[PDB]
Amino acid sequence: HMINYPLASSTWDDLEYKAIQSVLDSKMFTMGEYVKQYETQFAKTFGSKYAVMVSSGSTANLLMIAALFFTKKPRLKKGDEIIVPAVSWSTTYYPLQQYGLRVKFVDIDINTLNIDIESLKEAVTDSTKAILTVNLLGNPNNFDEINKIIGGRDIILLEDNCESMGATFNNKCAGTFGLMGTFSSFYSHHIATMEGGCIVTDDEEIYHILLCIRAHGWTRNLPKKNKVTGVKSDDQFEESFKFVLPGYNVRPLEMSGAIGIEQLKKLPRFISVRRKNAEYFLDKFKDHPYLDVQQETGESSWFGFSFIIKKDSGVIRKQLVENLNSAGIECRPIVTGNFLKNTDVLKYFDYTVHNNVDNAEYLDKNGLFVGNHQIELFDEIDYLREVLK
Amino acid sequence: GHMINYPLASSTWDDLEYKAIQSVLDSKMFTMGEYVKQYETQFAKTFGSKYAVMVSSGSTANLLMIAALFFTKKPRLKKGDEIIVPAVSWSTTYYPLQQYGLRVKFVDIDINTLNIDIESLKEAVTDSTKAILTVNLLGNPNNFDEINKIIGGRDIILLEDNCESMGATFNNKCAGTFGLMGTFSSFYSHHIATMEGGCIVTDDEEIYHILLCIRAHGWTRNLPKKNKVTGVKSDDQFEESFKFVLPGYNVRPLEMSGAIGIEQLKKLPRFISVRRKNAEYFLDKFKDHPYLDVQQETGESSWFGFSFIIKKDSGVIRKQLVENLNSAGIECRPIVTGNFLKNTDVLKYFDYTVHNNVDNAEYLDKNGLFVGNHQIELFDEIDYLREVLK
Ligand SMILES: Cc1ncc(COP(=O)(O)O)c(C(O)O)c1O
Ligand SMILES: Cc1ncc(COP(=O)(O)O)c(C(O)O)c1O
Ligand SMILES: [Mg+2]
Repeated sequence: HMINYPLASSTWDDLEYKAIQSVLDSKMFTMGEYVKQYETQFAKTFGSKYAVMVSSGSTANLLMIAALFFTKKPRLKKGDEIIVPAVSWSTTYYPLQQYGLRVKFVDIDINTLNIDIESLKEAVTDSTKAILTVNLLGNPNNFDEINKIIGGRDIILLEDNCESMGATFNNKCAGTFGLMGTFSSFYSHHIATMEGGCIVTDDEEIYHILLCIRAHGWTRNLPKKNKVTGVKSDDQFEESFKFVLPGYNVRPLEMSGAIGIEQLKKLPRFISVRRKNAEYFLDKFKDHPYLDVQQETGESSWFGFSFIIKKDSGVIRKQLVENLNSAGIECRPIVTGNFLKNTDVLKYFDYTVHNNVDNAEYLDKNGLFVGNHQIELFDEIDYLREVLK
Repeated sequence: GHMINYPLASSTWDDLEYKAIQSVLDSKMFTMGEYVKQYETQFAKTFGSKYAVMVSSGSTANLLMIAALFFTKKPRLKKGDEIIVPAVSWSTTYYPLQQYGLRVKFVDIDINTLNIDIESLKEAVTDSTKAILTVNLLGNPNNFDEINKIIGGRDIILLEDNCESMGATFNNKCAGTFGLMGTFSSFYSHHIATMEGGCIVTDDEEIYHILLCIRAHGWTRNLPKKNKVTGVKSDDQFEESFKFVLPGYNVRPLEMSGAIGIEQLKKLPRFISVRRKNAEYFLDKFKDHPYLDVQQETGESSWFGFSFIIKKDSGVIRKQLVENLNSAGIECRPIVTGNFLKNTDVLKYFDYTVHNNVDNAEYLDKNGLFVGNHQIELFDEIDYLREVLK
């Protein structure tokens, strides 16, 4: 089928192409100046003390988890219990498996698409070591409630903010609530640097650990006085060749950093347009006869538009999809649907399901999603509405 | 702004690579795609392997190489399994082993070749040994014929970290193709450079498909309809496109890297030729050095760079040589990381053992150094080097 209303689009203009050119002219392609400047603007934009740019949102999630094992007083141990929602991207879960964590799956709230608060209440026990929240499709989690659950205990809160860059809750930026928050700059995300991801944090030790684990486990990117090795020697013959933590090579490219700088400047505008489209969309689908929309928490950055076929509406997903496609509208499942359906990969995990994941299953069979862009889509929205009659 | 008479590194690019970048820009398709696929094809063809998988770095190539072994239908490796490694290599040759819960057995190197000591290897191999991860150091291949005699038909997996020896050959066979898998790096200043980049080669189809899956989200999108991981892919796109079967990563390379890579491979043969011609000259000048030993060549090395080990009982202090090189405008480095076993802090995380001792690695650690080799003639530079190292 020929597609006229696509999920994705370009966020770039001449500015980004000019930024690539500068990099080319510099003849310095390895992670450097631009990446650093990008990191600095990144932390500033979102209201976090530190930011570390990585190769992808997936590698951001990887470093996020790994980091916890390397604190002077390790924050995590093999076998520790971590709670996650049943709907998210695959790379939200893999690192948990890769680090030998015990995973506890919690159902989602069918209206918000986020972790079900009532379920979470019950799922958290004395054994819960961390909670890994995911801000789905631009919609932030209700952190106030989440915080009420933790009730001051020593439970780490983490956020995969790969789909909700720019969302806010209580006037605070999503991604900044947790000990760490991850973002993604892959093609067609709120911003795009070809490939790219970021980790934000306010913790200095964690920040130093990240700088180390991102590139070979060395000390080259650490300050003379750092929280990992304390004080770096002055003998570079020695110093430059020391390895202290079991890391990776997940450095981003300088180009991505330079592009990111341009993208960040435009973010306020992107969020604005996306939010205006959302408004229009909600108005148009307000009392839809057989489709429910996502219920907003705080100020969502509306990554895209989800629809859930109403219970006993007798509407069949398959037809809708055909219908949309035939109409030139691109569509997809809501992320990966119920992650628990992936039995082959789950064989590798040490996990458990809290209660049931009835909502996740429902969504899995009755949900779908269409794109939202940083471009006015009023016409596309009128048409979509027309098609979904 | 360096004021350097003899640099460790240099750029390998010309107008061709720049043109290649322009071409991707124009296409507006930045995510791994056609260029990466062409590159992989050319890559496999160039070294004589059936398959090639481009990754974000040589470090992630290594990672996936180890990871793939846990995912074969009949797992090739399991937690606690013993893997042998030489004591001198890059840090990322080691980490994946740790990350996968393997038991690491460090073996000393040969002080002449700088590769794993064959005699010690003989003694190091037991019935518990499940795999041997060889490293072709500084362009120099391992003697696979001897290694092959050591495995002696037992069921031990041979692997290769070929991140420094792209283009080396042994008995008419390309380094990186000897083991079940071989890794390469296209990072700045390697034989070829694509900003950042890595590759895995293999002749095993099942492994190839496992690699395609774990490189990108553990999904099925990059797998053939009929493949070794899932057998046969559904036609239902809303369904098949969002299915995750293996615990992987996102280590894809950028489409730009593949485009640049295509140009570099063309030049590769010339690069190797120039490096070998520099080496022939270097060797002639240093073969009889009074206090420095050079790398003993095995097969046809690709001479990544030039190593030096101070002769025993020479009365020459490394620190002095370095100082001398530096004032002379000659960049020098330790040999790779030197003795990896000296990194006690990081070792704490490992489940390892040392076979016998690492006396050679310790010697090299304290008495070795390296200067660069490039794809440009260095006659004058070598002459100067010899003058400085009087
Ligand atoms: C929730 C989530 N986490 C991680 C993810 C990955 O980021 P990268 O695509 O940049 O690896 C993604 C992305 O959208 O696929 C995601 O949605
Ligand atoms: C032996 C070895 N393995 C892996 C390595 C890493 O490749 P990347 O730097 O592309 O991650 C390297 C590289 O030279 O640092 C290396 O030497
Ligand atoms: Mg000359």
